Amino acid sequence: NLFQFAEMIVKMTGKNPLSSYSDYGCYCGWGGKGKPQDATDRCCFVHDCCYEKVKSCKPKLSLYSYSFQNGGIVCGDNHSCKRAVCECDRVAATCFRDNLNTYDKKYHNYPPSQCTGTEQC
Repeated sequence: NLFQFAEMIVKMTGKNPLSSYSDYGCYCGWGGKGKPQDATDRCCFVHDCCYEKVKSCKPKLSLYSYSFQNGGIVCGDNHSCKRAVCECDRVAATCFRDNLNTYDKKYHNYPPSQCTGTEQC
């Protein structure tokens, strides 16, 4: 669920998800239109595509199983639907950590007029 996605974001980036990843670019949080502005925005986009591929597990409401191991996340489910939701969140959160060097506050509360075009999953 997103309480768990938020748990993974604070441990991997040191950032608060509401201040940093709820409105950034064209896809983090309130978006869903345009092209990924940078790498962080791309982590969000891949994460939205990942969720649509697992439409049937109720991604946001699904409580899954994981642990933090050695500066990383390990999804520990047997159950296919929950392991997949966990994996979407796992790679998006580590994707955010990988790209903290390019993280630019320019993209906070990004103007809607700037999200132009379509990007295909």
